[PDB]
Amino acid sequence: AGETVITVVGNLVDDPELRFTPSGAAVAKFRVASTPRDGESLFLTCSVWRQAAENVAESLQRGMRVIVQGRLKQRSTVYELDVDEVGASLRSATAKVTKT
Amino acid sequence: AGETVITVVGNLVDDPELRFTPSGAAVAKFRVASTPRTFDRQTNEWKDGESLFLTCSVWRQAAENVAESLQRGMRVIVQGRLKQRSRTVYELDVDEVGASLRSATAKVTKT
Amino acid sequence: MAGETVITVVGNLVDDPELRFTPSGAAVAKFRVASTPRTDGESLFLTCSVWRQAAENVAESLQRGMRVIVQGRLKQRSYEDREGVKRTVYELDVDEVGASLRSATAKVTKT
Amino acid sequence: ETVITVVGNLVDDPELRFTPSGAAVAKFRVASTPDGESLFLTCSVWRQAAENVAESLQRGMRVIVQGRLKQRSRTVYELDVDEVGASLRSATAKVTKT
Repeated sequence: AGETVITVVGNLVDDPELRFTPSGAAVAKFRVASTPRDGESLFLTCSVWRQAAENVAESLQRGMRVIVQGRLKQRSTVYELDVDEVGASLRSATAKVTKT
Repeated sequence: AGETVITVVGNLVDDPELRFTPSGAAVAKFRVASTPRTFDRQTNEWKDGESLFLTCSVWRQAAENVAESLQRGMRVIVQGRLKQRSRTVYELDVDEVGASLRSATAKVTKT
Repeated sequence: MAGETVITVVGNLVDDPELRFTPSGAAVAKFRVASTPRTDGESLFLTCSVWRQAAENVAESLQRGMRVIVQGRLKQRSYEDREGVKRTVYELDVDEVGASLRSATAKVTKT
Repeated sequence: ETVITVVGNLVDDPELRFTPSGAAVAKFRVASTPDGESLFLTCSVWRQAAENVAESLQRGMRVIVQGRLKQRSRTVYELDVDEVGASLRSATAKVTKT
């Protein structure tokens, strides 16, 4: 790959923003705050694609705890996470899950 | 501390089984099947490889939240410590488990 | 190319790497890694295989007892053998292997 | 809290310094190229490894590093290294203990 795959756990800093590509593919962006314990927080901008993007826009909001795995990138400088998988954390919440 | 931390993504093979220790700490166990896939260029199709199975255990509040939220067949993402134990075999000591939103939505409720 | 379980393991070689070749003549080196948590705890043992140039570099550079860091893909193979014995092996398909500098130095020569 | 693995080449020779207590600490910058844009991370390793690094590694060399991803100050992302290895992808190594 040359890709840097990582996992991050934290809380959304903001509600997800849903956009679309020219082909009509959904893309949702949101910032995650990961806090080591409180030490200084790691903030990462995440983007989620396709169906997951819509499930995220609908299901998630500021303050919710997530676990995300994706590919770490740097843009020209901001560091970003291209998310491959996103889950609503069950650490301190329950979920009623509905298959799309 | 020299622990081997890994992230696994897949479907629950069975309903989580919830038990308690003598001190009263909740513990939920369940098996995750993670299926790799490769694109077959000649047939123009994604073909599935052999599934990776791991027995997971989650502790305390998370354990009860799992017993309440997850069922057989649901997709999850888990991060935790890879262990093998007594013959030896593998097990994941879960530090964090999430219900995947890849192809589902969720109503989330704190605590 | 999808749904793979990528992991990093750190530990010592249990044995000298075993160098073999595929029918096409590609090198492949197998070695088992022993990862021991300090929390000494029970060690995690994982069979690794590395390919091509790295495999040769490994056979040449590493031996039993040396400390490595490896990143690769965790796979499961389950089968019934010619004698009716049902078995399963887990294996780390290595993408990157490094000689650890935690308690060693190294003279590094590019191939 | 956020442990990651990164693979790449040293942008520069490692810089060895010491703290008031005499603890060694080595800093180097890794470039990880997916060619697309490169991910650049400043790495620091402590103690014996810091010294082994200063003696073993130089700019251009390929490494694999595992450690804790941190952010500071605008801001920059740093890797607090728990483990660093000289990659054998396109190199051989003569390895010596301690």
